[PDB]
Amino acid sequence: QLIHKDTGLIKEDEVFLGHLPLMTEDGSFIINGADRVIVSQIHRSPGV
Amino acid sequence: DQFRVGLARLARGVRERMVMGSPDTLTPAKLVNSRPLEAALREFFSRSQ
Amino acid sequence: EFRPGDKVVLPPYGVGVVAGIAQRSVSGVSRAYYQVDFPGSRSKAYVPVEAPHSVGLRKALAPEEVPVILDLLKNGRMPLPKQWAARHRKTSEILADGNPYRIAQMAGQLRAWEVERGLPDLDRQALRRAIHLLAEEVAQSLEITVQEAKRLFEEAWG
DNA sequence: CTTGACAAAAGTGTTAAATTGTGCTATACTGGGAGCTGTCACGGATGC
Repeated sequence: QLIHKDTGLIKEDEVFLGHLPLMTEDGSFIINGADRVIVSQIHRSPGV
Repeated sequence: DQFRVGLARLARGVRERMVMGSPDTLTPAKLVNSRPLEAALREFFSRSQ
Repeated sequence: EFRPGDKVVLPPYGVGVVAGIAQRSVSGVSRAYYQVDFPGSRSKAYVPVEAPHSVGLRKALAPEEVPVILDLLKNGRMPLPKQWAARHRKTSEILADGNPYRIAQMAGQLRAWEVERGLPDLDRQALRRAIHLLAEEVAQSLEITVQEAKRLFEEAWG
């Protein structure tokens, strides 16, 4: 929703972001027609 | 995460575009972009390690 | 002022039909709004009931106010800036306000130019914008599809 | 191997249509911008 600060007139619009790759069955995405995979990453957990 | 930062690039694509102009004709229809977001996420799934 | 099912246009976006009164949470205590709908694009709208007539939410031309607009097309004209910048500016402005008479007039002198001296790739884009919006509200008032409205406009000229 | 005839390939002259290069737009716009990490060893210039 696009709301003007002045007129206080709410103008609501739905838009289209784009095409985001979705996960297949076994858990391997298909990018550029080729079956690919995202390997898990690891790092020291945030904190003190 | 990549959605967060990429959509922040799109946020640049929002806050900057909505002031060059006339508030008269205005709506996220013309204010919303794609390539920053869509290509950010397109970038995560390929060129990333 | 605006009743539930009043068929009116909410410029610049285009024609549509409103729907009703709502309380949408904005700032402090919820103020009444007109939920206003639109035909093709699926998005809602909320127009403040405070001063909806001065905010740019206006009525739709009656079925009897068509010939004045068609005449503002066929023979209609208006002064336009010399420098291309200011010309584009004014075209955009009239394409903002939503005033049907004004837009028809602008489209009149602009169209008059397209058929005579020529038209740029800018002024013509705005011109087509005008003709399309005209097609929208002339379709809404006369209860006809956009074909017959655009055919009224093509009747003005040929 | 030779002469004339002649079709096409090729040469040249002149234009129409396209491509490309230039200048300017006047309300007022007047000091960016984005972040990143979990070595290690030694050699040299430099600040103590």
